[PDB]
Amino acid sequence: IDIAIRHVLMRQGVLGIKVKIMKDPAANRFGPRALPDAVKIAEAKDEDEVIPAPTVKS
Amino acid sequence: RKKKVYTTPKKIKHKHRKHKLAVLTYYKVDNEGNVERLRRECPAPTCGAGIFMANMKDRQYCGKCHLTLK
RNA sequence: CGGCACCUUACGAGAAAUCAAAGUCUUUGGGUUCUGGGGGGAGUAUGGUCGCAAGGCUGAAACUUAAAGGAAUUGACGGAAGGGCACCACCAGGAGUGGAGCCUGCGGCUUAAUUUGACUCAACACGGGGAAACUCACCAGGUCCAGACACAAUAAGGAUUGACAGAUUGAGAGCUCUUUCUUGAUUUUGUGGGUGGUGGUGCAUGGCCGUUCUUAGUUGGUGGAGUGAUUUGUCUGCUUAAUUGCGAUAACGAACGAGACCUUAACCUACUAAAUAGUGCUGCUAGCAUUUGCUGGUAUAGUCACUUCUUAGAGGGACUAUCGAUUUCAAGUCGAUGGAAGUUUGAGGCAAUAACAGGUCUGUGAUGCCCUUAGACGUUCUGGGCCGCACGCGCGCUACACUGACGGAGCCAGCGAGUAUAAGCCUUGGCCGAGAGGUCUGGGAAAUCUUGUGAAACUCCGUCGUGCUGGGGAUAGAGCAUUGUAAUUGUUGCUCUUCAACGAGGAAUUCCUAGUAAGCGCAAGUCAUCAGCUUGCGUUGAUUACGUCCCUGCCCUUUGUACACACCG
Ligand SMILES: [Zn+2]
Repeated sequence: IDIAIRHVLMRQGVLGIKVKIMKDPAANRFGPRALPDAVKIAEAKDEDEVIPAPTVKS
Repeated sequence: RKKKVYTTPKKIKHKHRKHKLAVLTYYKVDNEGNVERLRRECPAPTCGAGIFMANMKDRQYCGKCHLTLK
């Protein structure tokens, strides 16, 4: 989060503004690249076929 | 929060006293002659010739460098 | 068969609540009687009629008004119910405060001003607000323009500024008055235009902070309900610090907040190194017994080794782990074992949706409007004030004695701060002074030196012996120093003296569950001087719960509403 507060001069008084903008965590290159609770699960490598008992000699 | 009320009368600033051709008084011109320099211009090393003392009572002063004689 | 009704559903109706009739009504017609045409005025006036009367029945208009009203929804509120959580609630306790003096603040009073903001929690050692000068906004005095810029006025035959002697003034302010000197187009007058204000307006505002509330709450996507605003999700029950999970389920899966996350504390003989840290060896040396032992100093060349302890960087380590129970066997909880740690591992930082007439224009060259703006409410400088005292209240410190006072002896922490041509920092070590303080050197711009900050409680040894005692240090005098231009209304300390109440605190009420409460000291801050105050740190170190909704507060649900500017209605 980066913020910038400015008071734009009006003839009637003070108008204060706040702008709060977030770079995407995936777009970060310096600090963390995600949220602390962001848990990313890898996919299963299973569902292969195993044959009883051969021997492979290269 | 209080209306400032005065007692002492209004004081007025000094106005520089004006004269007509004060330059004339410092010199006397003599026919077929030269300058008089009657006001005893300051001989101090600071200010040279041409600008004079002030023939006050019992003193002679020039404003540019502060000193009085006799 | 007749009845009084009841329950479910809504084919159907209805604005909906709801309705087996309020259905068979724009697909408008079974028969018939009565009544209404926005709210008032008004069921009033008048007439008639009945009545003993009270009154009944029939029954207007003038004028007035843009609404009144029905049903339901969300919120708000309730001197309504039901639950839940909480040492800013209680249980059981501990420590208190409230009783005396004193520092400080508030109001009050006085005042020349005793500036002022704030008044339940969320005002009152709060504005870091511990005010000699300055701060200061106040009071009695005096200067400066530091009024830019475009004009009109004046001006070289000088627009005007600085000023020696005296007078005056607090002033050695040429501020001014007599004094006539002095520079010269910068500049003197009026206007426009401004400029500046601790001036008013925080009920015109921003920003920040506090409160709701650090409670746990908030919202949308698709689906269901409803004509709709909306509702469900977002809930009977258990559990958790917790809308956090289990569980139940017209909802399913998500997002914010919580939790996660970050900083700090505890572990590391396992790595990475450390002469600004230490140790052990080795030299060189000193003491005592002479056993070859025990204790110091020294070695920025002993040109030694190491990181256990000291420091920090890379990591690992805890995830309620294993086991008994209890429970829906689920979320969890309780007892043990191991472990450095089994209370969210400890403490904090951050911290949702909208908001409050909560507080501040007395922090800003942050501002809108009103006032002033040259005899300035700007500024500066002088002297005074915030301290002023018949009074009520609050945060606290000394204490009320013996677990104690002193007087000796023991002698152990941790967080931190620091300068050069300044305008003076920390200041050692030595030398004087009873002390406070004074003098001469050095080191440190910094794990080096100040500083091991050798702190106090505490430990031991004696004096005192329940006495307002030697427990306590108020009131008051004298002298000695430091700070600062300036200490008088005593800055502050020291020496002597003065020896006050206070002999445990009514009604009330505050904080708190483990290195915690309570004692005990030290540092940083505001600071030229001043800390009974905060912010931190460390020493010693407990009693009792580990439960509940009895008080209080808040949250949630149900409920009621004629409120929505929302009961201060
Ligand atoms: Zn001269």
